[PDB]
Amino acid sequence: RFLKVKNWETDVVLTDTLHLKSTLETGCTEHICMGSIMLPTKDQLFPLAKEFLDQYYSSIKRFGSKAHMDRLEEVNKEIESTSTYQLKDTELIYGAKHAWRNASRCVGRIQWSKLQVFDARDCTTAHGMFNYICNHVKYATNKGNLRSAITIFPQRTDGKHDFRVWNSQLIRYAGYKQPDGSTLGDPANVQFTEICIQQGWKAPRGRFDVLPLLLQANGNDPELFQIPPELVLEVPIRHPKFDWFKDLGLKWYGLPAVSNMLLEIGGLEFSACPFSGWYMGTEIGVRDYCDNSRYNILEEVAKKMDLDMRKTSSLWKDQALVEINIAVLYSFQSDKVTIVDHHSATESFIKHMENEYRCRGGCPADWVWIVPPMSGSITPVFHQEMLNYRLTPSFEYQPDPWNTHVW
Amino acid sequence: RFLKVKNWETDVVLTDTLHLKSTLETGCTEHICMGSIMLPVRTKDQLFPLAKEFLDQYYSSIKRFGSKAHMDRLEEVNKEIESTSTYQLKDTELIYGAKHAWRNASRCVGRIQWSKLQVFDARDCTTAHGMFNYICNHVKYATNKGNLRSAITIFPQRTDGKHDFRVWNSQLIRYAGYKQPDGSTLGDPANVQFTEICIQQGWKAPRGRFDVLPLLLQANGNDPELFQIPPELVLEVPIRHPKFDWFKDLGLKWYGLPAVSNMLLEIGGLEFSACPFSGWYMGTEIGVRDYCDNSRYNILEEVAKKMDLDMRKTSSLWKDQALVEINIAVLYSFQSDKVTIVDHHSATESFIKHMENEYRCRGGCPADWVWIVPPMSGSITPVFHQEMLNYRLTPSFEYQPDPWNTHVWKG
Ligand code: HEM
Ligand code: HEM
Ligand SMILES: N#Cc1ccc(CCNCc2ccc3ccc(N)nc3c2)cc1
Ligand SMILES: N#Cc1ccc(CCNCc2ccc3ccc(N)nc3c2)cc1
Ligand SMILES: C[C@H](O)[C@H](O)[C@H]1CNc2nc(N)[nH]c(=O)c2N1
Ligand SMILES: C[C@H](O)[C@H](O)[C@H]1CNc2nc(N)[nH]c(=O)c2N1
Ligand SMILES: [Zn+2]
Repeated sequence: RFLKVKNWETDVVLTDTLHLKSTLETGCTEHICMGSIMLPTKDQLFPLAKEFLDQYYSSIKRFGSKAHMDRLEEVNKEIESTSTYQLKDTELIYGAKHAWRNASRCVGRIQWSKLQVFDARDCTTAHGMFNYICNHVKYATNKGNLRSAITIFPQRTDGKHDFRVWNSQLIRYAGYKQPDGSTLGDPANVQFTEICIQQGWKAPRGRFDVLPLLLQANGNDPELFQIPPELVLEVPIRHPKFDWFKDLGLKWYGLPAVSNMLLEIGGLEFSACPFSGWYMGTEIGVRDYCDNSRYNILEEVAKKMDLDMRKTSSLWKDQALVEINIAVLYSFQSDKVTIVDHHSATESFIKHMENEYRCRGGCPADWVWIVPPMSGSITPVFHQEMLNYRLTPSFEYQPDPWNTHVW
Repeated sequence: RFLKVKNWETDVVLTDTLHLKSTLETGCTEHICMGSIMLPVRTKDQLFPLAKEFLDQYYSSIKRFGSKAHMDRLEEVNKEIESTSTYQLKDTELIYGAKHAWRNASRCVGRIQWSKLQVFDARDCTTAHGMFNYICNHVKYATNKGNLRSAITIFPQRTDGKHDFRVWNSQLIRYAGYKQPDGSTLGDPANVQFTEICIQQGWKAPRGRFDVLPLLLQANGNDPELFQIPPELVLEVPIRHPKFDWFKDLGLKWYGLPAVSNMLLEIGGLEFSACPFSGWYMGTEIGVRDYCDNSRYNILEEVAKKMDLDMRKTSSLWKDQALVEINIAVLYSFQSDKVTIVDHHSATESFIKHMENEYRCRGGCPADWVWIVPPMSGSITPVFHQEMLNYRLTPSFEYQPDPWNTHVWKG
């Protein structure tokens, strides 16, 4: 019941007690581990509120205070009357930071306490949402000196008045299916790119077209908005040794801003809560650029390097993968946009784990997601045992709004 | 209860029914996943169901389930258990058992080969010298002058746990490690503890960077004895790089035959505590882990210097760059010397096919993603994108404590 985790490179052992706080379920059982599976009312509401307020008031050293009981009382009365309740600004901020803190798949969590929270609960319209989102983007981008941020739209009520951002990220490239049978642009976004077209977007049908925003307010139908291009910071990708690399025509955007997740705090659900930090290089260089069902550029790059692609054993894919990832880091650094390599990031996370075990009693971590998609065992996290479990407040996945939406 | 796994690169969806035949525990609960944890004297009471379960499986596989020979065998085993407190496996059952233990090894990427396994029955063995002889033969057969053949040699099963056969080496062939007075380590740091034991037992260490360890063999619960594998049986490969001529001067080599000797083989409730087995290497085992783990030979820096990479910033990915060339060199050297080896692309691609085949013919394939995914270039291999389900089937290979921690010394 008190669990130990070992780092096999350093022999450092940490003891986990935080997992006993855990509430939600993992998908695993005594008979079967599902560690690699991608996706495993008033009476309900009050204990959830209570649990949250308990940890909030504990966090500020007023556990068992009059203010605690008063707030508990006040929220309790409000649930009985209104069937929901509203978070104080302080509670909202604490909740959002802690959702990030609890995100077991996030390697960047050492930054968790430095998050700018934008309260957009006064928003009533998609135009309003757009304004809030442009402000988020400009603030977080900060001319390339990225600052982590979250914008929080009104909470779910009866689920027929949901605020949703239909985009998966605020900034993403379109995907079009060709008559050639192939795919131009980002294959991951073909379906959404269609829905933008079905709703009226004029696609430029290019390789790297910034998608328009599809914004849903108060359960109404979604609307299109173009992010001012001046607010979309992008980085042309060159290699510091290969002059021909610039001719590949690649670029990426500086701001990773996930917009389709569900934020849960004290039993309350925020279905529209776009957040942003900054990239780890492998996200673009390894996954975005080299995944087969994505931009899939390995072959072309390999050819330009004139590698022996006859046999897999030449490790040409591995060679190319490295150089591509060099270029990404080099380009972002050269243009002064915040980015972190997989070595620096995983090393930070180890320090963060140690901080969390020391100061909190543990840290939930999904090894399958924390270990980078390249050079796994030369990063310290590979050798680090981790315990995965679900703490609240949390970020959760939710269905895509088109499968749900009653038009 | 049906269970679906998804490949997110191909959208291929597979349905697992095999997990229903699972008994052993994962270490996981509904409240916690221990998927990345490295490591999460039996009574006749608990022994017969295990025998029956095994024999039921065996006789199904040969399509004689419920036959008179099936029934008689259960009867025979039953009586032999209640008379002698244990039972002996037929040769056929032993072979079936060994192959299925490999087939069930969720952490093994090489399982496409599971049905090709040369089983050596060493259950008539009684002494350490006898173990040495069996092991020498295993090494010669499996090596086959570079054309490696998978094999396992199986020594007598545990009885009262006081007469265990154990091979004290973690692998039949492995390099010594020597801790120096200055804190540095000469040779393989992973083997410092075992090296020290050998030396204590009388081994005269050459004290070099690549000294092949002696065998330390324990028969029938007696104190272990030292033997030297004939050098002419130990196939080694000098590591050079196809374009970098200085790479040879690093002085690296490795042995050809990966042969794990410290695991426990469970078949029908019986425990085989000495069952060394061997296949062939995936390149990354040597080029990534053995050479590049900070706690192993740790050659990244010296290699990086020789390539003249920017080693001042990690964001140059000098480590990633040097890792690739080293792994190229390992593969190149083995292929050049015609010693069997497989790259991580080939191996993982084969595993996917094996896994799909297992789902179709067997109803599932238990697999440990954390272990199956190679330690470099993870997502450019197809296994990264494959959801897997991990669970325990018997027969199986299990870990067991190191014998020096448990052994009762005779003197
Ligand atoms: C500031 C620098 C940050 C870095 C370097 C970073 C790094 C990462 C990386 C590499 C992943 C894996 C994502 C993937 O492979 O698709 C991830 C996941 C995640 N991150 Fe972070 N992150 C940062 C900031 C943030 C912030 C500000 C939040 C929220 C407030 C956050 C919440 C999450 C969540 C919930 C996941 C899980 C993603 C999922 O389940 O789909 N991260 N992070
Ligand atoms: C024929 C070529 C083979 C290849 C390429 C191969 C590949 C591998 C690799 C790369 C690992 C991971 C080991 C590590 O990283 O420490 C592994 C694990 C394992 N293999 Fe295979 N293998 C082969 C044959 C065999 C055979 C013949 C057996 C037994 C009859 C076997 C049983 C196992 C078991 C039980 C593990 C788990 C290791 C552990 O838990 O420590 N493999 N294999
Ligand atoms: N199909 C699919 C499919 C693929 C990936 C994911 C998870 C994507 N998470 C992206 C994500 C989330 C948060 C992040 C925070 C920071 C950062 N640099 N990248 C981040 C990236 C889900 C479904
Ligand atoms: N400390 C430690 C520690 C390090 C490694 C392991 C597991 C090692 N597994 C080695 C292993 C086992 C079976 C194999 C089969 C074939 C092959 N090529 N390599 C194989 C390699 C456990 C504890
Ligand atoms: C099948 C497997 O769960 C899937 O490919 C996971 C593996 N680990 C990952 N890790 C990160 N960081 N991001 C991912 O998308 C994935 N995908
Ligand atoms: C802590 C973690 O489970 C440990 O480093 C594992 C990770 N995956 C592995 N995978 C393989 N094949 N071999 C290993 O030794 C390990 N080590
Ligand atoms: Zn699990």
